[PDB]
Amino acid sequence: GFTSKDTYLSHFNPRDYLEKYYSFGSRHCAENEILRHLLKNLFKIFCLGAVKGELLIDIGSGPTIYQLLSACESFTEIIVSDYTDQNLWELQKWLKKEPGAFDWSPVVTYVCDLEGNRMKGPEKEEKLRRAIKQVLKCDVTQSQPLGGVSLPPADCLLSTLCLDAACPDLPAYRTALRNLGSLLKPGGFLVMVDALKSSYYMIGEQKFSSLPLGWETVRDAVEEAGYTIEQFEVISQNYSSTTSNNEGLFSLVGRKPGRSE
Ligand SMILES: Nc1ncnc2c1ncn2[C@@H]1O[C@H](CSCC[C@H](N)C(=O)O)[C@@H](O)[C@H]1O
Ligand SMILES: C[n+]1cccc(C(N)=O)c1
Repeated sequence: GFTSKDTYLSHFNPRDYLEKYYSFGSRHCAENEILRHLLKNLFKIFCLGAVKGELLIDIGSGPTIYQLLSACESFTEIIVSDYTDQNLWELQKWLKKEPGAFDWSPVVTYVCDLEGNRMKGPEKEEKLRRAIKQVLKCDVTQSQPLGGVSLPPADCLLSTLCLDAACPDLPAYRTALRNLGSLLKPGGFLVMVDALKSSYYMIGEQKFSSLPLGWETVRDAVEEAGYTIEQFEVISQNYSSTTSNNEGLFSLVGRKPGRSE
């Protein structure tokens, strides 16, 4: 049935994932086009609006940092987290500037271009490394997703391409949303990106399930979780044939309501 979290542990190859989706090279052209659009939207979200603060927690980061490049302009501290241990190790290779770490330069350069070339690649990378304070295990399915570690409430919760993969059905998706809210202060921002109407994605021969949700369904689930949707955009691009069956992606910004009861 739907991919279990133990299948992630035993099947998810971080370096392979990065090469296939985030190399930003001459192949995987559909994946490149989506990446371009994601970077554009994340730039708008984090640089052009009021999504700023002290602490941002990224949920289901996997081995990627593309989703944090504009964010580090607006947040002093970033916590990254994922369920899959090997993803966390891959991330650490890059954070620690190790030989054989994934080459993020073409992505970094693109983001720097988007932001008006106020800094160069090396400076942007240093800024993000400094911003990333913790690399933690997380499980979105749990009432306490970070295992109940003592952390201040976040000003922003970010999650990219995670919830659809981690939730077998809409009731589970609703639960994951509730679980995430436990980490966010009232007035805080929820920034989410995910595939639309996708029931699977591939990493080579390895297949991983996805919950196919249309944009209206995502809207309704987020609103019913209490969030005022401040921004919502659809990315009309599709992943490569046989790589996924998605029809576009979305990005959104929600604000958690003030405390009442
Ligand atoms: N129950 C769960 N809790 C937290 N993360 C989970 C999870 N189940 C799967 N994941 C993670 O969801 C990720 C999907 S791949 C997404 C990676 C990255 N955020 C990007 O934008 O490309 C994987 O890293 C996987 O480890
Ligand atoms: C590229 N990618 C990564 C994670 C999830 C998906 C999807 N839910 O279809 C796609």
